[PDB]
Amino acid sequence: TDFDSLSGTSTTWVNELGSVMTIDVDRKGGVTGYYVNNAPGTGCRGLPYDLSGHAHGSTIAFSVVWSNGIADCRSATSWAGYARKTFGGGVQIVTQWSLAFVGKAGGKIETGQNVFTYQAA
Amino acid sequence: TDFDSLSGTSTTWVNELGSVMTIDVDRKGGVTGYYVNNAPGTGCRGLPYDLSGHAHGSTIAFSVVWSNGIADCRSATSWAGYARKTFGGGVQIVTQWSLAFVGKAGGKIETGQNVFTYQAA
Ligand SMILES: O=C(O)CCCC[C@@H]1SC[C@@H]2NC(=O)N[C@@H]21
Ligand SMILES: O=C(O)CCCC[C@@H]1SC[C@@H]2NC(=O)N[C@@H]21
Repeated sequence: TDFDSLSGTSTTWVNELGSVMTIDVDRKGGVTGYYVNNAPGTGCRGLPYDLSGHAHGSTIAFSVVWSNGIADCRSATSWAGYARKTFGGGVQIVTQWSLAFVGKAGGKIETGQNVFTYQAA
Repeated sequence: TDFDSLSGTSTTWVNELGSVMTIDVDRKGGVTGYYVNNAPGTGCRGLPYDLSGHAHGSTIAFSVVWSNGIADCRSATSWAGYARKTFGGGVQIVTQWSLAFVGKAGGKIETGQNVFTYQAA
């Protein structure tokens, strides 16, 4: 049951920093939906943000720009990951992210691991 | 130092590996176009692959699924990066990338840096 199995479904996922995204995969592989950041010590929290990417086979890549006309953290994030089933029936998306912002001293780029865990209705 | 200044413009970018991308940035700051991989020791080379993400201000994040109806590397790369003016009034995109794939051993993710330089026609 790897990514093809989400052709035309909403699915919600949640990471270890509390951030929650709901992604809409279409038959052609295209990902869209909203990302809600709750990672401590960060901006643009508790508000949904347009994400967009593309899943195929066992891999998904997706991107959030942290601007939505409500709060603008002047920065963008992209995740790349692989779907992985968990002991008991569950599934995760293990990912690496990169985060580009620009401040006073010019541009910076943080990177980290993010493991998203399927949540059911 | 602004992707906002790239609206309804198609623009070509190369990086230190010689990979090339043409990106189209709509009025809404949304991003589309082709990526051509040229990285030695990788798959899926010299063929265009769709890319998509969003640009706002001096930050962009975009994503490529490495399947295009020609060659399937069964992997997905996502970049996030800022715009950085160069001497001579040039513009470059500094970027951090994550490439996720399923190999014999299961599920790996590699990361790394990539600088893309604007090439006018
Ligand atoms: O600081 C900002 O510019 C706002 C966005 C912060 C989001 C980062 S993306 C990496 C990490 N994982 C999350 O879910 N949130 C933080
Ligand atoms: O290896 C694969 O499965 C497909 C090719 C990946 C190309 C990578 S993406 C990261 C780096 N940046 C490039 O311009 N090319 C390589």
